[PDB]
Amino acid sequence: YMPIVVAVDKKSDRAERVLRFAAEEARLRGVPVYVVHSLPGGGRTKDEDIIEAKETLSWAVSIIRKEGAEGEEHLLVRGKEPPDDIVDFADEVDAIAIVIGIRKRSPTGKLIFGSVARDVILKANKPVICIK
Amino acid sequence: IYMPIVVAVDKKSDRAERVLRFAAEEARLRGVPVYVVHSLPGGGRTKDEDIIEAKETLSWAVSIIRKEGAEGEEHLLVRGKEPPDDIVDFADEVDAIAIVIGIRKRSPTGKLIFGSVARDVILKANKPVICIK
Ligand SMILES: [Cl-]
Ligand SMILES: [Cl-]
Ligand SMILES: [Cl-]
Ligand SMILES: [Cl-]
Ligand SMILES: [Cl-]
Ligand SMILES: [Cl-]
Repeated sequence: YMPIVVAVDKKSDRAERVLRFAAEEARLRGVPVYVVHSLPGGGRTKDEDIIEAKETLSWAVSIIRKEGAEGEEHLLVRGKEPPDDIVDFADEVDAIAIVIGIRKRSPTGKLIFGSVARDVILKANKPVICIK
Repeated sequence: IYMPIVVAVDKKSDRAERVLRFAAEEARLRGVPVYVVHSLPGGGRTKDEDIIEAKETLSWAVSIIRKEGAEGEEHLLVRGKEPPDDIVDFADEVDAIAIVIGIRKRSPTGKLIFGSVARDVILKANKPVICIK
């Protein structure tokens, strides 16, 4: 099956909304959700970083299942930056779509993407679903 | 009674077709109609042929939606707004499930770009935005 890939940074109200939408897509299409979080994996990647990531993924998959979809955790430590990691993973598993959270920001004489969201949306070779 | 799928289309194009096909599939799965939108400002700068082309694009787009087995409606927006604000406000007004929009992906010089309308729709929207290449 071609999964829904959902990228989560941390546990947050936004992440929950992202996961709920991803679960709905998966339920409708009859495919599992692969929940991903990316770390580089060098000397800079600390114990607590990995702890938090594992907790986030465990929580995320529980949300997917509660919303009536099948979910799997995929921690990625592949020596890549997160956007490239997410995009490459999505291609590797032949994802139907990537689901990501975006910060809802009002304009301040300028209106900008976070570097991670920007690069996921633009570099992906799959549909990208952006949730606030 | 229903929360529609909103699809923003610029012109008749291969990209627009892919956008519409994805939107139709979302609509078929959810059992909701597709509202196809195109935005113009509507002052003296907006010429008659601009409006004609936009109406033709919407008519074409709805035919694609129906061919893909979904219910579609045309919604031309001439409301004195910039396209991104217009699309985002429309989606809120109709309580859309999601906005589906096309992304330009590459510039003539191979730069990774959204396209100015899609970029601002993605950032400004309150609704989920589905980005199709
Ligand atoms: Cl998030
Ligand atoms: Cl279901
Ligand atoms: Cl388009
Ligand atoms: Cl129809
Ligand atoms: Cl851009
Ligand atoms: Cl553009």
